[PDB]
Amino acid sequence: ATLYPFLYIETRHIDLYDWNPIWKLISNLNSFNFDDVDHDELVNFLDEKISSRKGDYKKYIDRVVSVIDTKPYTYKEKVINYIKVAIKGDSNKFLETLLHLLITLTRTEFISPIVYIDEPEVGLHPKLAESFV
Amino acid sequence: TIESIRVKNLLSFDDVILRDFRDINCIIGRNNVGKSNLLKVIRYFYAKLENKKVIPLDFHTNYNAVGEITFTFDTTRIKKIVTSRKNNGRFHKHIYNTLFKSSSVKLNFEELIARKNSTNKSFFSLTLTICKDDSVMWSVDDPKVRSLL
Amino acid sequence: TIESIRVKNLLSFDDVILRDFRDINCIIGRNNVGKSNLLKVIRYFYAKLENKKVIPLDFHTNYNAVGEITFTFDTTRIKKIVTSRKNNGRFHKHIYNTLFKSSSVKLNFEELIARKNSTNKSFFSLTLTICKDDSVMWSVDDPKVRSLL
Amino acid sequence: ILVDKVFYEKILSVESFKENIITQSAIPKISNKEVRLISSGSKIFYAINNTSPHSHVQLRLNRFFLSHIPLNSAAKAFVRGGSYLKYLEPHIYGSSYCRLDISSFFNNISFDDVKQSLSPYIKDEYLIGTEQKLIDAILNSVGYESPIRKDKGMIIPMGFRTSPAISNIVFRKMDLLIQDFCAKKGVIYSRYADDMLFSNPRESKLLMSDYFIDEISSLLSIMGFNINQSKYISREKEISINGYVIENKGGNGSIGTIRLSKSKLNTVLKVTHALAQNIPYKNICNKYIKVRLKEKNIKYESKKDEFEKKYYRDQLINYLGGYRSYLISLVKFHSEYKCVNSDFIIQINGILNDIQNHIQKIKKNRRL
DNA sequence: CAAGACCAATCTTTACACTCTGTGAGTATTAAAGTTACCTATAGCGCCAAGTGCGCAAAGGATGAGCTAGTTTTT
Repeated sequence: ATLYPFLYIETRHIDLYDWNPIWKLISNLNSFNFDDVDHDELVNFLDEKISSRKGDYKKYIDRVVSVIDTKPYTYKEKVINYIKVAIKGDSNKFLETLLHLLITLTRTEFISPIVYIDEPEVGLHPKLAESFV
Repeated sequence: TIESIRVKNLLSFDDVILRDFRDINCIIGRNNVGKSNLLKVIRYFYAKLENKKVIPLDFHTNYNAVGEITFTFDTTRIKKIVTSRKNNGRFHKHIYNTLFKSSSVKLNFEELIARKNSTNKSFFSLTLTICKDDSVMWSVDDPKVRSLL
Repeated sequence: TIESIRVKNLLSFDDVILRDFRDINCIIGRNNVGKSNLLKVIRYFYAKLENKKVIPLDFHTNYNAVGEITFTFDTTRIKKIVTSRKNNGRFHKHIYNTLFKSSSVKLNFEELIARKNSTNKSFFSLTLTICKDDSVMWSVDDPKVRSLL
Repeated sequence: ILVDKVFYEKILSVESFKENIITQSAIPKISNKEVRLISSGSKIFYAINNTSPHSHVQLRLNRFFLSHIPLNSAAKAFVRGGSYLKYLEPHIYGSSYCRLDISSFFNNISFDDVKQSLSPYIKDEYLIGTEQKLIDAILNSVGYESPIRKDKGMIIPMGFRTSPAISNIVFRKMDLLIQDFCAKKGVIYSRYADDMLFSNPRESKLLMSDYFIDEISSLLSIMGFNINQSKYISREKEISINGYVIENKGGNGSIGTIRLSKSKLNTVLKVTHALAQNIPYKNICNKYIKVRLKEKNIKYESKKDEFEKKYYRDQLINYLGGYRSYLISLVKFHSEYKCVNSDFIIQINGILNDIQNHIQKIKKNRRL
């Protein structure tokens, strides 16, 4: 299952405000170990970057955590947060981005997914479908 | 049976007029936003006809102060039905009093006969105006006419 | 920092005034429609403060022509913060331009010295008026003041 | 659009004032030795020389600068796509008609109003050193110090190329105010140059009351404009404006009609009758039309009795073609909007056929 | 004769300062990053140098040719 993932995309009833398939595809197709990043070191770096007094962002984060106490982040959530903080921004366009990202990322890895797309031409001009292909 | 639809300074319209409608009118194009805007304009007009509280549409430019929607109805068959001497009913007389009463009492005895009873087509025009302060005005100040239409 | 809320001729209100708010306020009663109407009034006022297109509220009776929503904010702490010879910032000097001033420039040198007492409270009032034609009027014609509030 | 120093350096002033920029010299104003003083009745027209640095700058400003500033849709004069027919069209739905005029429209335009209107579209910077600004340099090419009107200072004169666009830009604010006022009353308003037309579709006497005139005067007093009390017309169910007749018998959901009076077409009918009665072309072109070939305009004698005849033939055929173009413009307007009487359509179709036949006969006679 | 009613956009947001890290009573008090950021374009005709011009409007041969110009509105 982890070597040959299966991805299903529905084009008619698609939620453009959800990017979960993109995040899953990015997380699965990575060649980095995100566990080597020290949380304390990154927090210290951010605190030194934004401070009118040494040790102010750390206090704010600690006060927030003391009342937002919930389950710890999983590995996938951590890598998603790192990707989001690294990138600069968050029907046909969504599918094109999915296909292009799948082709680009699956070039230096031995994971070969399988993708099923249902009715890619829903609500599209014929020239738009030709341009997509 | 609408004949003319005119939109001025609303959404993505500056001055757009649609006429010469047929039975199987078909709409194609690349700009889907225009089709959506036309549908929204029609739905807004028909919601304001039935006295429903809806959000007024936006303006194409802010250097004007009005937005007008004009509808023309071909009231020819109904006039022939009502004005006939054979039909004596409550609904026919009410329709005559609502639609064809005001426009017919201002004519002499020459234009009514042999000038509007042979082949003429009767039209009814209704205009809806949206102001800058989100105010809605009608060209005809009678809810009964709007309800009947 | 908000004291008075007044509603005249809207929904199920003839003339209702709420004041003397505490840290914790509990609302009880069997008339849930009144609570829902109060929530709707507050949400409508705060949506109009942020320049959002929303449906105007209905009138309690049609023998009037206006519907008023009045809000009063306590600005003592902000006045003390801004008008001190200690804070020289872009945001400090903008609140005095928008929220304050135009009320101290009209005062002489004897009212200002008497308005600096430690037992003085400063109030700001906003009024929203709804007309019969679904028009919206404000007592203060300045979007910057509304955005800051 | 935002004009900066480079835009005036390259686009607005490419070669006319390039000498005065490198030398660090102020841009001169238009002197009294470069403008004519044409007179027509009680009207004075200022004509600039066709070979002058300011004329090219004015043309470039008209084409590249004074063509992108937004206007108001109530203004249908001196704008692409506007016409007198579009100025009369919206009022077919009304039952009461009112007409107003502005006295001395171009002479009462304040120069500071023009400067304030054009300021947001021009960058605030010094074009030449620290003596002249870009806005002042641009504005010195549109004004003129009238010797006969020294009391009023310097104004934008009629007859220049950039005057209509400036007038529309200045009067956009007043058009917005008047349109906002008329919207609440349910009155359709249109403006052509300095003429205002108001139409009421409901059955009321608002347009015949002094309250409307007082309100319009109060609105126009902000910018210093006045109405002309000798050209005030207010009628019901029928109005005539320079031969254009707009009629609407009244009633809910009633659509009016637009036609032309018989006096409007009198000259062309007379010309057609004279041509059908075999009247000499000299008399036709001198009496009915106001075209005359003066002997001073003749340059070289060469041959005598061959250029006058062809000149008169060309003038007659040009007049007929222009009037045919006007009539078919009316026909196209009808096809677009369908607000023209059917009998008038039949009459103009017959007139067009007669005019075309006369043109063909003239061409055949000239060929023979 | 005077008169309330004096446009939209001008790029967009967002936000405490200090020594004290929690609190502030000016006679008249925004501003600096970020992200963009817009397009204007040509007239008689032909020729040779090919657009930055020159010549000519008799051909043609470098200054006799010859030489018109629509309607309506504002005004």
